[PDB]
Amino acid sequence: GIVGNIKVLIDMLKMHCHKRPMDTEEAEELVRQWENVKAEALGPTHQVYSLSEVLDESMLVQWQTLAQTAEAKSCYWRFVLLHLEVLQAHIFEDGIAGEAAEIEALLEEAAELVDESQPKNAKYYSTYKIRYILKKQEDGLWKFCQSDIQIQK
Amino acid sequence: IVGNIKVLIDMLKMHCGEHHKRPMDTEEAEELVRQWENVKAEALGPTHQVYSLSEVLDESMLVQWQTLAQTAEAKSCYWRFVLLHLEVLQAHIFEEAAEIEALLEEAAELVDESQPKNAKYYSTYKIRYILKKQEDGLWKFCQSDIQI
Repeated sequence: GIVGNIKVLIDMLKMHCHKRPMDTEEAEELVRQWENVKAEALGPTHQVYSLSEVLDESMLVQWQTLAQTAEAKSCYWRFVLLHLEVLQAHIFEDGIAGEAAEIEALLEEAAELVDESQPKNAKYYSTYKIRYILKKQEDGLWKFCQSDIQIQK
Repeated sequence: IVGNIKVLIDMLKMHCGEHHKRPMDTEEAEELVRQWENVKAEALGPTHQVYSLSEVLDESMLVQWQTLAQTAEAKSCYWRFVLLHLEVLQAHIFEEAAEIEALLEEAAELVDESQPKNAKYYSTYKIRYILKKQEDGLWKFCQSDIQI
């Protein structure tokens, strides 16, 4: 049960180094903030801490591990989010205490794994449909807790 | 100006504006262009490795690219650059000088963190580079022109 596109990034690093509707603008800006934080954590500055600001539970653990692994191998990613479209966003009640959210989004992204010791870097370009589960935390803001890529082209 | 620097200048303003022929080896030309692409991505990136440009660039290319990178760092904005495709189409030497004609496809995101949404750039284009070999032996890119 590996979240997002973490398996693609691992393989690249190894080979080459109740229900309410949520406002679509708010879901869009949550996804954009996660994309920026993920670019910073895996980028040349290795902002590993920042993931705890937007991620929780499995998302945080797995992305944290991947970021630390990339920093350990002295390789980094350059990420470009070319297209984002939120297709659905909903909030629902989560058991006793908290609220949960689901965001279904279409993403187009390009990535370069930067290995300074080789002239050519590995690159990927991908269009994919992904579903995010978020949780409203003790304070006010949401955090991404799980993600599954459902479609890849 | 030299190749596609004006697109990046306009991007920085639109989104941070508030603030004796021989043939050359195709592998060597490809690796030169890849090294320049990486240096340009790091110089315009979040670490702003502006110095590194003088190691791969000279003359007009160096002056203009340095100005753009320093302006971007001054405005606390940066680019995330992905080189999606590089194809060297020709490479030639003239004795001390070289010309490399290449097709490049690249994507970039202009990041200004006082704003949630980043600016995007995507381009596939054909470019010609004029380089000069220095005393140290190594080539440096000195000028560039966009074709077609």
